[PDB]
Amino acid sequence: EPVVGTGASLSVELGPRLLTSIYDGIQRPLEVIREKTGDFIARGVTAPALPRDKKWHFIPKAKVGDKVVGGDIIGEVPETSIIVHKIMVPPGIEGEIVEIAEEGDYTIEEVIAKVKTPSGEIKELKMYQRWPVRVKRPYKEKLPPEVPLITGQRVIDTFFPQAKGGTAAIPGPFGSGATVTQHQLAKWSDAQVVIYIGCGERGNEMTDVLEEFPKLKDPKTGKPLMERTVLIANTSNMPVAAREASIYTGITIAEYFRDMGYDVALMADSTSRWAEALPAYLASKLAEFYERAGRVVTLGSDYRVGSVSVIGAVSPPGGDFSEPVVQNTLRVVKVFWALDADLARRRHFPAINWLTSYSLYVDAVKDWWHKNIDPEWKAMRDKAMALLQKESELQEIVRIVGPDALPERERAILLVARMLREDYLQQDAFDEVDTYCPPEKQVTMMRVLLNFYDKTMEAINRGVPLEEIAKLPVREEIGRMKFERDVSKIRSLIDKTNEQFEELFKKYGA
Repeated sequence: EPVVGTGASLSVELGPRLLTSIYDGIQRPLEVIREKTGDFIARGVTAPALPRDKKWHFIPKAKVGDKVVGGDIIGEVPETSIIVHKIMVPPGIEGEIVEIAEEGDYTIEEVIAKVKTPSGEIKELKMYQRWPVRVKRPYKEKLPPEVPLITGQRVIDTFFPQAKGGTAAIPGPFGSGATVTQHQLAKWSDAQVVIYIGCGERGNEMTDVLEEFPKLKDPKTGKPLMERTVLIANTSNMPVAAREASIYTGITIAEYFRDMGYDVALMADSTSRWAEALPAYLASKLAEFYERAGRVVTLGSDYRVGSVSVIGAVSPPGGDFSEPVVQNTLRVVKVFWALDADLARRRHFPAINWLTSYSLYVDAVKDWWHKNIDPEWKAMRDKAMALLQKESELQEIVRIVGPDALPERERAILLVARMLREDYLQQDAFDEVDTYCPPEKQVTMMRVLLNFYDKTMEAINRGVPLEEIAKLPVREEIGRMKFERDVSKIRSLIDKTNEQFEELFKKYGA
């Protein structure tokens, strides 16, 4: 069907079987064909988004007589072994449930409920709904950033945190082999659902994502990661129009999962100039995309919260990073994790530059850390950063005049900053233990390091040579603590540090 005014009604279907699916930017299944854009309209007569032949187990949640509003949960469909699909009343629909399907098996075109609206109108409800991708799904309230998206990656969670509902950028493309943060984020972030727009896809980078993603295991469950993932593919052969539409299709599907009460992570990939469809107005529209991120009290009769957190890849034409697409993206995002080729070459992993990255969410999430994890989280983070800033200043100077004239105190700062970089920032994504670092382990590791700092400065303030501190036996254990899964063992290193230093205080006197 046609449509008057701007918008040829570009829409997406939302309901069972979104998970495990692979689509183009216009929600047609894997390896499907061509459409074209404009300030107006677009075409398409090809393939269906959700299979109409699949039988789903529907469990009714509401009953005849219940009053309902848009967003209310009227049933449950176990969609994969990981995710229960929540069947919701579409937005704009409210009234009395006059008819609802018994528990059993149904295809998505079967009417599973009917609602009588205030005026008497009878509306038929199915397991899916449709929504225009260019219209933000509505919600009751957008909440201020408050709760961290816990990534389990120390540098991110500690120094450059993402809020649930927040917006982050990282240098792209995702399919890049020089780093693995992009993948760590997808599997470890405490979002239940991942919407992934593999869009830096060109050459073998397409078929890389095709044959490996059904094999990737969700480490939280042992089950396949695809079972909580919707994949959306932008290839170089695809119509530039479907590739422009791709992120709206993505974000709309994400919003749909947040509406159920899930936290969702939208990961957007990019090669150079991912668009050509539709002045500075472009910058203003990318802005509108990012503004659709958020944690919200959702529609429904029950108080209910879900979120979409956005992580966008940023890869500029020349890779100098003063190009428009990077200026525009970095203007609206609240977090930037600066992947740094020089860090990577030195095999400092993850290769996140801790001087040029930033998060504007630190104060927003500090209270959740303080109340749930550690009362000193923010103070500790600021202290370790101050150490890292100092380190950088000292290295600059030492590049000019050399290290021979350094006082013990400055060498001590370099010693402890080095321990910070090696024992805390660096993290081993390939290790069965250090691949994820629980909040509780992060703070305890930090306490160990900062206590080591306090004791180093105190000890040199008492004329203990630094050389004696650099070789304190506990240092080796502090270096290995990221590999320890038992946090109480890590914690014990504080007392162990204290007494070793005591043996040092006695071996020197006064």
